[PDB]
Amino acid sequence: TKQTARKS
Amino acid sequence: MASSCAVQVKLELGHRAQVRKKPTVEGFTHDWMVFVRGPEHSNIQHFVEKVVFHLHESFPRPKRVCKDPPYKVEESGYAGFILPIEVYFKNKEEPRKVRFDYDLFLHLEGHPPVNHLRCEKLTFNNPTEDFRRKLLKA
Repeated sequence: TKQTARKS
Repeated sequence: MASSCAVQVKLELGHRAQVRKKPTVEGFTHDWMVFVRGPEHSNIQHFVEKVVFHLHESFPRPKRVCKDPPYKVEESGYAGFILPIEVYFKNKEEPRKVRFDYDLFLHLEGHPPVNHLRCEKLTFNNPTEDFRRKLLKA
C-alpha cells in the first residue's frame, strides 16, 4: 500500500 | 401555508500530509493538517456554531474545538486513523449537527505528499426563518 500503518 | 423550501449548502472537508525531513523527538514522521471550509471562501461561519475534530485518543487534548474559522487542526503523527468531525449549526431545531467520519490517511516516504479533498452537500428542508436567513447569507 502507499499508506502508513493505522491506529484504531 | 402554501410555500415550502429546501436550502442546500456545500462543504469541503480535506487534509494535507507530508513526510517530515527529520522525525520529531517523539518519533513522529509526518505533519498533517485537516480542515472544514466552504467553497469560494464562502462565509459558512454564518450558520456554523463550531466545528469539533475528534482526534485519536493517542493525541493530547483529543477533542479539538474550533468556534471560529479557519476550522482546522495541525498536528504531527506517525499513523493514519479515522477522525470524526462534527459541524454544529446555529439552529434551534433538528438537525443541530452533522457528523462525517474523515479518513486521515498518510502516505509512505518516497510517495508524493497527500492533498485530499472531499465535497459534501447538506440539504435543509423547510428551515426556520432565522436558520434560513443564516444559511443563505453564506
